[PDB]
Amino acid sequence: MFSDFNMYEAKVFLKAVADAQNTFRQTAQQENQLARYESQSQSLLNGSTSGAISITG
Amino acid sequence: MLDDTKYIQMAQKFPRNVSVQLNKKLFVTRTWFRNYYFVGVFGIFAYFIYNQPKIFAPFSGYPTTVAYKAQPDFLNDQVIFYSQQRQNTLKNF
Ligand SMILES: CCCCCCCCCCCCCCCCCC(=O)OC[C@H](COP(=O)(O)OCCN)OC(=O)CCCCCCCCCCCCCCCCC
Repeated sequence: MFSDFNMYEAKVFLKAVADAQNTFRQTAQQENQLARYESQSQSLLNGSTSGAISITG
Repeated sequence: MLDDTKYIQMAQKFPRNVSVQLNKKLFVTRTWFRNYYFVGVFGIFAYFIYNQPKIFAPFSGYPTTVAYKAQPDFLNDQVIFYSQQRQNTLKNF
């Protein structure tokens, strides 16, 4: 259809676009994962201190 | 027609109690020469045929692979891993 040169141009550009979308995903996931870990740790601390649960072993 | 008279006679009339003892050492020597020329000569060809496809076509021999994802564990300085089974497939042609 198109010369091989244009096909490889398209391949490179598509690789870059996929990498950009992965960059968006990585940024959002890292931020929310840090927030999640903080929230879960705080929840476990509050639970143990409040006497709601006992965490042993 | 070939004049097979004497061979026909030999076939018809052969002794049925004559046997010869065989020197075990010489029999073993010849057989182990045969083994030497099988393992060390034809073995090369056989191993090439058996293995070369496994070198130039490796993806068909390992069907399933594993992938990992990791998360930190700050309060314990650990790393938590989640595994996943995948079909081992080509990638980045
Ligand atoms: C996990 C557990 C595994 C266990 C594995 C166990 C393996 C056991 C193997 C036993 C091998 C016994 C070999 C015995 C050879 C005897 C030879 C013999 O009787 O003839 C002697 C003859 C002497 O030669 P000549 O020049 O006439 O000199 C006169 C000397 N009086 O000699 C000759 O003329 C030359 C003789 C050549 C002998 C060639 C031997 C080739 C052996 C190939 C073995 C391949 C095994 C592959 C295993 C794969 C495993 C993944």
